[PDB]
Amino acid sequence: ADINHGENVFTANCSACHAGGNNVIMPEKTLQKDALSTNQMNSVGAITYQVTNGKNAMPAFGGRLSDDDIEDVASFVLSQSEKSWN
Ligand code: HEM
Repeated sequence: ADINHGENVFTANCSACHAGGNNVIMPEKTLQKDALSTNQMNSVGAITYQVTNGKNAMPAFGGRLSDDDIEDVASFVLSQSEKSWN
């Protein structure tokens, strides 16, 4: 995956709700390892699915982003999670 491009996809599409790895609408559902794991979201496959299809109050991005875009942003999320979004 292209993590640098994933970072840019994140700025363009995700930072509004998830800047710093937090979650503006559902604060407990962060992009940190503990919350991801609790929610069966600590994987590229789980993140790609949720980004593509949406979940609850998170909108879907399948029509907006290419498959490569989504793979890249999911990989970026996991990379940041590993560094606690520091
Ligand atoms: C940008 C494309 C984007 C990404 C990437 C993304 C990721 C993401 C993950 C990995 C989760 C799971 C977190 C967990 O701890 O379980 C998650 C969850 C929610 N998000 Fe998100 N998200 C992106 C975009 C956006 C945007 C622009 C918003 C705000 C409008 C948003 C909001 C939410 C909400 C709400 C959740 C929780 C859903 C639920 O389980 O009820 N996301 N996101």
